[PDB]
Amino acid sequence: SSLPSLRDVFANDFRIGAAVNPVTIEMQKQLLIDHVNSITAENHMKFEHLQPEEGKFTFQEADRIVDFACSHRMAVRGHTLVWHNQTPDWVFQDGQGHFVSRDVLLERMKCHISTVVRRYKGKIYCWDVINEAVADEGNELLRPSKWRQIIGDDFMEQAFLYAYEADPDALLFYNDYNECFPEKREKIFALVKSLRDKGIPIHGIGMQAHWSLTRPSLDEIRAAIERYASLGVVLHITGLDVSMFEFHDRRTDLAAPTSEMIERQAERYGQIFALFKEYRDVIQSVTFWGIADDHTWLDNFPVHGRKNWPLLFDEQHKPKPAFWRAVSV
Ligand SMILES: O[C@@H]1[C@@H](O)[C@H](O[C@@H]2CO[C@@H](O[C@@H]3CO[C@@H](O[C@@H]4CO[C@@H](O[C@@H]5CO[C@@H](O[C@@H]6CO[C@H](F)[C@H](O)[C@H]6O)[C@H](O)[C@H]5O)[C@H](O)[C@H]4O)[C@H](O)[C@H]3O)[C@H](O)[C@H]2O)OC[C@H]1O
Repeated sequence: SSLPSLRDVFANDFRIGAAVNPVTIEMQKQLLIDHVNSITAENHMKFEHLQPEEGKFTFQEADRIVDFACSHRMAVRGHTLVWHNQTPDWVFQDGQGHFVSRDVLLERMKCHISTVVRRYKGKIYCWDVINEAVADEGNELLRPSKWRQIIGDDFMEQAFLYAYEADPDALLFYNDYNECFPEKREKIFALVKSLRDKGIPIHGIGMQAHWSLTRPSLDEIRAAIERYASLGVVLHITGLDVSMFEFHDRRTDLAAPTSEMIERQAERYGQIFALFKEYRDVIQSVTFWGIADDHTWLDNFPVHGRKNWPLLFDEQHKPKPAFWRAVSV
């Protein structure tokens, strides 16, 4: 009540978002209403939750998310159309269980993108069209995937063009994680630059920002922002969280964060939002992958069955020390 509202604090800088589903919308309703002006579906706008079988569209959960957002004047980011994960097997198969033609996968991709994007036209202002296509390791530019396998390397071009035709007023994003590690950063840059150079309607890069207390460094975040902004795209931070564990830290028996963890996280969040505010001219939206520590996918990834404390509010929805540093930049 005397607490500052995130969206108001950053009114002149960027929207503040949260990834939700119908359960967490209920469980965290007041936090969302008090703090965010933007909503993303954590799972219920992915392919498997929209077209689980060919011709069977299940919009019910996505609809509730959108209805919530509209009834509280929140923008909506659509997530996500084309991705190597959470896409049912039928998409790539024929009756015989073999892989489909390039042309058949294109028709399925187009049908899906047109049905989904047209339904929410005028309520969803941007879409993560392509998710995580760039390789996370090695020196190949692109990760392997059945989309890429079957269609070829121009599947991303096609997807953006399909999405643009379905709603040409939407901002279309390439979305990815580890976006600030230099070698991956240069792949993302090179990929997006190539698409823009062919006139493909890609308007933005989504920086997932699934970050740790240490990685990436502030200098790596700054360099990535400037590298991407130089392409003329808009930047969204799309899944911000700050894990208490580094990647190598697979501990399962921490029942609570240490006070050192909590303190360093507050500092880390303060520094990060200072950096975001500095680049307010190119960052238009900052979405957390959740909103309070009672729900986070980091509880079970990358270690199943533990607990993480990655967000600005604790499990009782009370502001953490990271909250105070974040709003005071
Ligand atoms: O049934 C369960 C589901 O309910 C649940 O579904 C959902 C899964 O998706 C979640 O939303 C996702 C989360 O964010 C994005 O996907 C993530 C992106 O982060 C990746 O993790 C990175 C892996 O790589 C690490 O880097 C190391 C560096 O060291 C080496 F060089 C290695 O080469 C690298 O591996 C990074 O540190 C990690 O962050 C994940 O692989 C990827 O999945 C999506 O945009 C977004 O949709 C939902 O929240 C969650 O509910 O989970 C699945 C199922 O069990």
